[PDB]
Amino acid sequence: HMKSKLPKPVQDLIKMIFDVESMKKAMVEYEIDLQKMPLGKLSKRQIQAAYSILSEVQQAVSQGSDSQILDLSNRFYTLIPHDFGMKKPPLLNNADSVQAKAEMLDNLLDIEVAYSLLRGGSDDSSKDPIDVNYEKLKTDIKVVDRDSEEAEIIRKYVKNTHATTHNAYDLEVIDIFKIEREGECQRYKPFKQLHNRRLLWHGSRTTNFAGILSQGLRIAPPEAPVTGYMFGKGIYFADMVSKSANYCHTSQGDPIGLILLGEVALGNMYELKHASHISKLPKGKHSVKGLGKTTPDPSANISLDGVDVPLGTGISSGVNDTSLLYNEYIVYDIAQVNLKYLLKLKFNFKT
Ligand SMILES: CCCN1CCN(C(=O)c2cc(Cn3c(=O)[nH]c(=O)c4ccccc43)ccc2F)CC1=O
Repeated sequence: HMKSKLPKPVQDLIKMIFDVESMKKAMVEYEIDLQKMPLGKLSKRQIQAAYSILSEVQQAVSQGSDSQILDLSNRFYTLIPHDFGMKKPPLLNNADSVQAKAEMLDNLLDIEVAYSLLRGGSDDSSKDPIDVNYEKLKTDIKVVDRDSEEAEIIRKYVKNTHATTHNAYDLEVIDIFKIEREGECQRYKPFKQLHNRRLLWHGSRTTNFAGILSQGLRIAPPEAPVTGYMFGKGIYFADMVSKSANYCHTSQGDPIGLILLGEVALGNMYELKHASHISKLPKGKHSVKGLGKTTPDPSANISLDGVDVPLGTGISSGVNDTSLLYNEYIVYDIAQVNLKYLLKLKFNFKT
């Protein structure tokens, strides 16, 4: 084939995110039986139906029996086959079970998008599959120059906001990409001048990124159990890089991760200390801020293309009896996010 003119960093990004074996590896990490639910038999209606049963399990837990729970639990495993041999699988009888399974289904949604791009489309041997898969993302991806100002600011954001409690690893930035999802700037127009626009982190596993770049960061569907998400069903960001980087789920056996920086239109924040599984914001609010005990030093906020970058070292916020060690930001309308960068990260595990 004609060999692809894309920058090498862009080619390795495309290799990573469309890797079929990585998708499978993620699935067996969630204890899915690939013999019964292979990557190709995954579909949206199966994932949604599973979400609903998980909403049934949520209902039965909120009103307290291991007798009547058993039936709902089994119905879940019926829709998403798990790898337990001749079994009796573990009972899904608590809030932790619901959170953990909702998170798995979130990932399956993104994996199904990635695989549907791969199996949709055309076959032409004379094109480099790298170029072919790139086009499927409908996302302009450029390499940001190491010596630019934007690169310096980004590396400082990474350098300054790694929490002491996440010190089992550190981060080097391998590549910085500037990204522009088709139509996202247009979608963002209503919020582009809103106050309190902040450049924030969103980490995810590499097997979700094809989904993210083609479909954007998204709201979990109606069927998903609201109780599975600490501040309900929205799009979550952090101001501490390590808090987001934990969601990459890197390890000693695959240490390269991907993390986003999005411009988030937060406006009037509904400030919370503890879990609130809301399905709408109070009138007049545009976002939830989950209040951390620690925050980037607000005096070291810097501006990048008119957007605040909270890149100060972590200090005490002053908030007292909070569930959150660090800040968290949630929006509930997809149009409040404009994705700006994508970093490839090297994780040095010190353990
Ligand atoms: C439903 C499609 C896939 N999906 C999964 C849900 N989602 C989220 O942003 C989300 C993400 C998380 C977990 N999470 C996360 O995965 N990455 C983060 O950087 C993060 C930062 C602060 C708090 C949570 C974070 C929890 C609940 C969520 F709703 C956006 C999203 O598009």
